[PDB]
Amino acid sequence: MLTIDYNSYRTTTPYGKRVRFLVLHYTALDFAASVKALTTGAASAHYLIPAPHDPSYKAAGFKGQRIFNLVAEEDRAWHAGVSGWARRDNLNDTSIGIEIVNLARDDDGVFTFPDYERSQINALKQLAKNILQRYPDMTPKNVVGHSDIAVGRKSDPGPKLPWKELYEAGIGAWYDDATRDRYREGFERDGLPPRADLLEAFRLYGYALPATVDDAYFASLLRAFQMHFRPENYDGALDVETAAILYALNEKYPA
Amino acid sequence: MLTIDYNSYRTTTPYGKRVRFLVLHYTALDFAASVKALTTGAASAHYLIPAPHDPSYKAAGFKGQRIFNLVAEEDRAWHAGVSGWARRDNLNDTSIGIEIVNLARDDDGVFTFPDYERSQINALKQLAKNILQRYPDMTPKNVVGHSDIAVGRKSDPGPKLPWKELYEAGIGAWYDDATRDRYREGFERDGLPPRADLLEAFRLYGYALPATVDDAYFASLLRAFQMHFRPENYDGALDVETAAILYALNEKYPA
Amino acid sequence: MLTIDYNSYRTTTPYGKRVRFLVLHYTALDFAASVKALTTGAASAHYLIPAPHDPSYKAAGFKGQRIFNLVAEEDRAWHAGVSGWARRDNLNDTSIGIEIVNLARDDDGVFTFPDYERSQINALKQLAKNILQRYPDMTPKNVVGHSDIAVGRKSDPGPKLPWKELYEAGIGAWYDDATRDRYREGFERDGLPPRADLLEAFRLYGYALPATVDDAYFASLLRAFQMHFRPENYDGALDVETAAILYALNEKYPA
Amino acid sequence: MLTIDYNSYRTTTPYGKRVRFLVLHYTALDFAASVKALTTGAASAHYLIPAPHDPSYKAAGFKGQRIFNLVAEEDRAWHAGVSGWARRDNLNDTSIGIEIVNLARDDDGVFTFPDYERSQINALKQLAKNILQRYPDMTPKNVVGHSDIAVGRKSDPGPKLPWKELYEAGIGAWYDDATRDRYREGFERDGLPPRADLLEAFRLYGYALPATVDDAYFASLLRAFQMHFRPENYDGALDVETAAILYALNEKYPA
Amino acid sequence: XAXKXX
Amino acid sequence: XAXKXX
Amino acid sequence: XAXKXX
Amino acid sequence: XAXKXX
Repeated sequence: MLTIDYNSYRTTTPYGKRVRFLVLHYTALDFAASVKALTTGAASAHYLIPAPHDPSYKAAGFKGQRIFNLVAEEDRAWHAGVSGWARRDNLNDTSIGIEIVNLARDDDGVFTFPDYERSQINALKQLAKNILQRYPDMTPKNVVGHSDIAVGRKSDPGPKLPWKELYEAGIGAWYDDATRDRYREGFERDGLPPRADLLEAFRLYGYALPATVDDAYFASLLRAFQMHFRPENYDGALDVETAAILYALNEKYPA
Repeated sequence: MLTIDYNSYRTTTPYGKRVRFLVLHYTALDFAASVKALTTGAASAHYLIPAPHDPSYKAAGFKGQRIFNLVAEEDRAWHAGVSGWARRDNLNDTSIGIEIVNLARDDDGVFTFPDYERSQINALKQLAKNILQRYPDMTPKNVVGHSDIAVGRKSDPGPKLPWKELYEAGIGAWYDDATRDRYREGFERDGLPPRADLLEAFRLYGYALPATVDDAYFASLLRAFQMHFRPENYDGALDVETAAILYALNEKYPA
Repeated sequence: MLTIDYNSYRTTTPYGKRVRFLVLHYTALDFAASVKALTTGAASAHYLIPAPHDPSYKAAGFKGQRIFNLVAEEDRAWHAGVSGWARRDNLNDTSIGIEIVNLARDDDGVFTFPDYERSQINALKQLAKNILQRYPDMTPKNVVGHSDIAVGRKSDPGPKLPWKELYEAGIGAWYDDATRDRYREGFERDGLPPRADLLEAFRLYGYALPATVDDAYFASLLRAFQMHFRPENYDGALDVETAAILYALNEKYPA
Repeated sequence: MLTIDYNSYRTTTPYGKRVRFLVLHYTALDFAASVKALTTGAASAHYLIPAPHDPSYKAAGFKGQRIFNLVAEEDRAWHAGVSGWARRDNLNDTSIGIEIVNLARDDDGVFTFPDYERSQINALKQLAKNILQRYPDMTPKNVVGHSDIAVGRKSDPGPKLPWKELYEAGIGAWYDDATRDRYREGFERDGLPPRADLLEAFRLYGYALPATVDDAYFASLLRAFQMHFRPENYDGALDVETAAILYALNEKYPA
Repeated sequence: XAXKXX
Repeated sequence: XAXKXX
Repeated sequence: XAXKXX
Repeated sequence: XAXKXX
């Protein structure tokens, strides 16, 4: 019987890391429920970020902030679900998933979005920063919300997710203010693109879209895009600033 | 601080490994040319199985049969390019690729496939057992050829690959001779199924098909399929032998 | 902030795998107790091999043979303890540990050693064979019993461990019968070495020894060595066959 | 079959990672010579931090500051050779090694250590945070230099390494200025402790000492220690400044 | 949250 | 063979 | 069985 | 640096 030769030849240039995405989620469950589910239920994530002011967290023997690793990074966690981004579509295969405990109340039929604790946001920063350093093909647009990859289906991590702050720490994509203002006035003067051209621009950014786009769907798209990039209003209504941000984003990250 | 807790909870039920496919190739080039490629060129493979009698392998200093790991399995090789199988679509992300040295000819319009060495196969056999035992979602239909995943675009590993032999060593999918026979007889008696009924049946096995299949495609489909499961004749024409096997396969290995 | 370059330069020749040992243990506990302990208690192993005829195994929802992975292979399981072999001494750092459920009754003050189930031994074979193929510096003498690395302290996996059978499947070291017979008659004629030279021979094989060797200790050494290599008598008494096997072993594996 | 169950049970409490040390080196050679070495020669390192102004780095095509991974962390580099620290003894098995390019001179009998670049340090800083956050048993005394683990045999990373600077970035061990001062004063007042009392205190910090320490050794000990914790003067002679720190250290970071 | 098998 | 992806 | 920390 | 082991 043979053994493998790991020393004669190593591929240098033509290889890659499997993981190229980083999905962000919230639990909607307190720590105890949260931890049990992602451990035995029907979903998991690689990393779990708890809220320190959570009676179930303290009850567990915890007090300060932690970062839990549940599923190895090399392994595949069941977080993303049926999803799409760049030109990929089973994002579970190909992403690390971070989950943060946050008591986002359910759709019957209106959403409640609690703030994140300051400690949690700091954790997230250092964790994402650590991940981003070791996965080269994981580029600014490839850090995404679940709402971004499962449009219509999911609403996490919600509009209380400080995306812009993260960017300033080197995490994820954000637009230059000047560029937004240019697209703002260009559309204020020339009018918005028709829905068709807009979609292409959305798909160009990273959104996995259908062929047939419903009014309802377009609205969910706008809404999902808003929560990430213009959180101060996530109507799903197409307005000038929202398009401007999108177009400003495409200009900045031509990919 | 802050450091990651790898110990307080581990996911058990709801997770997996990233890799669920094994893909076989022929190099089509001697040792020297193939190693130089896969280490530094525009493609790679996790594993390389040399032919012990190829003069450039001897002239490199090796005597016996080896197995070279070029890219570790946690990493992603560029071995499969644009592909598709069992509803996934970019198989470098989700597979391990194995490459064997073998001088096929391709660019005449007319193909020639030389036989593999016995030592090459024993290596290929024990290497593939080793991997399958470590990736639970690598079910038998998931040991596939480059031809099967990139139909009409590639011809490796070729019709000289002893697929049934591997099947007997617990590697990959193959029919019961009795179940094929029952389909064989029934197909002669009642005729073949509609075209739409057969394309659907190819899908179920794993073949990634467009919405509409022209007759050019159908050929490539039938042909690439026959190189694997009916090597004796891969003209690429609809057949009873052929259909009887496709059905015997996806009866034995259904959803 | 930077990212790492994994593509410009890869070390080929001067590197290694961390793991170079494979320790074999028994549980002394039925499946249920066994699994709970190595999962939450104060010890663990990488792999767990159950006995299928164990009411606690069936009670768990199992019937046929399995191989459980508890601790990743890249991670460090707490199995070996305070130990020594080759010229290393915290073998936990540097080995994979396999644990097999076996009801070895305790020392108050006499040992009871149950047979292993035929199914278990087969598992072990295929598992060890898989490991040995991926860790090049893990050579025949580096597959060991806990009794071999923690001499005096531990008695697992016991003399019902079919070491010779394993060897014939390519696992671990064993002596040629002819060589044993030569050392048998050479000592029958020239007399055994003095205890001092014997020790050197033991240390030469792999045994981490003290400076000061007690009568009691030498006995434990003999006993531990016996259980692995002459299971038909593990007195701890120095006899000709035992030395002959040792010396026959050193001759075969000059390392 | 038989395939490994990676899902039924995972160890939680009783396990760890193999790696628990980080080791720093200087290359002592330009880029070209150092990369050629560590990839193909008789030693390697997991990570390589180039000097952006070394002409052979420019002449290779790189402009800015990089970090090269040569050996993945799951694998074992040959960076530390025969060594010892905190009761372990062969630190390639249990460490990640980092190598920085820096032209020290050694073979005159008389040593010269050039300063590192600022970009080299920021890399070294963020690379070492990244690692420490992922290996829980890499406590602060476990970020060490090659000098500290192979005393009297090696001089890297040298006295130009900004150890305290890293300490402020949460990398490695360093004293409170107040706790040193309390020892400083007490040592002047009451005299220094016995020789045997000081060797013991060096052990407690982690230094791997023989049973008997000659005065040659003691020098190498004191000197290699001072290159790390009292860079300003590493003549290698017993001192009050010196002792006061050794005690301040192992008061702050005891068992 | 949520939400894929094996 | 061949032949990156995406 | 047995039996080391962290 | 330097400098295998064992």
